[PDB]
Amino acid sequence: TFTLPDLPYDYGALEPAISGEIMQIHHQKHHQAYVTNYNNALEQLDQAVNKGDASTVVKLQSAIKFNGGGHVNHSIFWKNLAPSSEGGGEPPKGSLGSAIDAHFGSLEGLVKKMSAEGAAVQGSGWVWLGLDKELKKLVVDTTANQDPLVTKGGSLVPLVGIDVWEHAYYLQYKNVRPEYLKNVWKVINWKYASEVYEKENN
Amino acid sequence: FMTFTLPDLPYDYGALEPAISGEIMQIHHQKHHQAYVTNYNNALEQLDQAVNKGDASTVVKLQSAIKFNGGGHVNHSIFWKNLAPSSEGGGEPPKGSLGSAIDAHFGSLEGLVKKMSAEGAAVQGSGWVWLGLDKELKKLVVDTTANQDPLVTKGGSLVPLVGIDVWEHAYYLQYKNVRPEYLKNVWKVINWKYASEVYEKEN
Amino acid sequence: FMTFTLPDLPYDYGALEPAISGEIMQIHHQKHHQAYVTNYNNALEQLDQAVNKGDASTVVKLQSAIKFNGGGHVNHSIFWKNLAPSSEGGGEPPKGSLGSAIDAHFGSLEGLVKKMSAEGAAVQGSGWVWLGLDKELKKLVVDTTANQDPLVTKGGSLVPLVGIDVWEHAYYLQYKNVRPEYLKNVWKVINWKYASEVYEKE
Amino acid sequence: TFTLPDLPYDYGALEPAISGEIMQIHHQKHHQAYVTNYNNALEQLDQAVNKGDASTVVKLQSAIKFNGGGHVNHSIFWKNLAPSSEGGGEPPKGSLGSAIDAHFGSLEGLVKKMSAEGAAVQGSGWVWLGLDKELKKLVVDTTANQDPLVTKGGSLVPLVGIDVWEHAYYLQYKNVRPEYLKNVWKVINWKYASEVYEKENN
Ligand SMILES: [Mn+2]
Ligand SMILES: [Mn+2]
Ligand SMILES: [Mn+2]
Ligand SMILES: [Mn+2]
Repeated sequence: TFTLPDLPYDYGALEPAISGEIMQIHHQKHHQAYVTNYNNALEQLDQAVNKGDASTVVKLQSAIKFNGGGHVNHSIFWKNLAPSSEGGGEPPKGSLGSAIDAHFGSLEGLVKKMSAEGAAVQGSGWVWLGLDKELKKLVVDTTANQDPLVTKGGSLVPLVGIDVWEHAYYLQYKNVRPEYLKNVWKVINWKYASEVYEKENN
Repeated sequence: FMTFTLPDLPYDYGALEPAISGEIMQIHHQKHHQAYVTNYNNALEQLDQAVNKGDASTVVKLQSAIKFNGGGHVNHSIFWKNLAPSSEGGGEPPKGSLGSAIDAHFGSLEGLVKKMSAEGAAVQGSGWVWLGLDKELKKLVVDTTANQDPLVTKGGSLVPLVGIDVWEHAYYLQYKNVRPEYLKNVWKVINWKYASEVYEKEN
Repeated sequence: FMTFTLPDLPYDYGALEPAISGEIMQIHHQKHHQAYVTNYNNALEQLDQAVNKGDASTVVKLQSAIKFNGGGHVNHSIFWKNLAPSSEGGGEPPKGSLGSAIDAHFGSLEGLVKKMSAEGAAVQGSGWVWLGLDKELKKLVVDTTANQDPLVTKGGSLVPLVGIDVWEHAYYLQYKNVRPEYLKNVWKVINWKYASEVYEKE
Repeated sequence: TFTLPDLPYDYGALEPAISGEIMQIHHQKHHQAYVTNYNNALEQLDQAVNKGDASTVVKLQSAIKFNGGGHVNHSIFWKNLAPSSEGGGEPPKGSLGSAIDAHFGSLEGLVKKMSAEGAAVQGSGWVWLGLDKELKKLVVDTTANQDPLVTKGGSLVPLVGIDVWEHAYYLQYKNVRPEYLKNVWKVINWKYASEVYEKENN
């Protein structure tokens, strides 16, 4: 079974970019539920898999992907954020900084691309910076709902995720998702992104 | 072609309280629906252009924006009409043929309510739960759609009778993460008179 | 966990002629269904490993292959059983309660046949058309699924009674592009006896 | 309205890679149907758009995308194929050849990648070599059913498509889609791809 991980900073530490009220609900309620529902779906899967019940194994895939994906994505999300005073918003250095310049022209090129993609997500979803381990390239992509980046390709590793579910910004920014996407860059932990990039693992 | 406009609500913004806050009604109408309306108009202008120029690729590329914003407009226009203040019939059970049909298909009104609540609660991400009429069989269905897909994308002979918006902007300011509490209270302001009338004429 | 095997057909490869050629039954069974079974078994081995190692990302990455090959196995196992040679009851109308429910829900057996045929003809790409039982409401439904998604992915309380495969490999060698002709003839060998039993037993 | 385009070679000219029988049905029946139904859907679309019928405009989106996409994808397909004796299968020269080496290591790299993606398509679809006009990069991607590559990104332009619908190989290769995908490369028209790349239009 899985447990809700602690945040590496206080709930209020990403303000003003993200309010403490959102961080608290987002962590303790939304992420907590994915964890608990993933644990439950896993218990059922284990039974079905052991019993040779193919139909129930397939039936369980919706719940497994959604809550397991939910757990994966938010565990990553919390780690690719950091307070402005602790490195949040500081541009990536080294190879990732370079690779980003090579693939997107500049950090602002990437920020614009990911901001555009995030604003255009229909309904609930995520925008990602990823590393394609196969082709050795950085990619930008979105996933729907709680689908994790690896569902877009087995060789992809997420470096940065930005949650564009309404629960990620609505208490603070209401309908204005572009303002949320404008500000979130202030607390993006590019150090985290760099380490994942350097190791090719989260 | 025709441009579309934001329809007026049939009641004041605060009229659905306490079930749905006036703050939610106002933003939902003036910001979310309006954006679907305006982005639908813009998509139509490009579509009209692409169709006239014989640009098949752009016609098809535009289907995403057309379905999302056209869908958004359809769905919210219905949503506003299938809500009503409690003092004007909101939350009063359906009478006549729809009431009969509901008892026939779902056992009872509460059976239907249980079903739609369960379905709405289980919607992953953004979407809608619907009570619909299949015009072919003259039968009732409950179904969900993702994002702003309207019920007609699940079958061309379907007519939506009642929609419940389960996008987070439909409830988050008031109920936060607790969608089931929203789904518990939304039934107080469901306009079953609208659903009955739609059922009766089948559109 | 359990391994799965290709089930035997309840009749000879050629027994469904003229509606479905033996060449199709053979390749469809020995090659297509067999691949789903084997790829389902391989995905389960990786799933079991991932689940045991606490690897959420791999469990979720594997859901595509699990649903596709697991669904493929489920769907084809049902499909073989809801066909029968005309001389063994294939094409004979449902009796008992199902016949009644069909009359109640669709007007007549032909109302139903027209509906499933229209739905099958209209399937974009690969998929299935179903007569299903909603166990909660004790009601009949007609629905389609894409690729190898089983009916149970449309609602956990659904039980498939009759499936018609409208993947091109179910008909192409015999009917080529004319899927409606396939859908005209397949009704000669629909095993409504299986459907009744399932209906009666849920 | 649209009309069925002539092929740039005889039905049998792509043998042995693709049989003349497939080419003939694929062109005259499958593509013809997409053209005719697109024409019908556009007429209905035109009425609904003129009448201000939002609900019907959206209902027609499924038919517009499938049949419109079908016309687009197959119109391209015919042009990015050519007889081996007339330039089919000759590696791309000039900028596209360079770009392929830059992005995929080698033409064989690209071929392996696209073949792998094609084999893994679940149900009906396409594998594409595309040009991202925004990022100025080559990409490989798949689409489902008749979705054209532009539904994956508004700035994408397809250079090469390979149809992996079963009707594209089944009469000849039956279930062995990997053998179809192995041979199709002998008749890929890389000169067409180059022209598109050089001008950024089909
Ligand atoms: Mn979230
Ligand atoms: Mn809404
Ligand atoms: Mn099959
Ligand atoms: Mn084709």
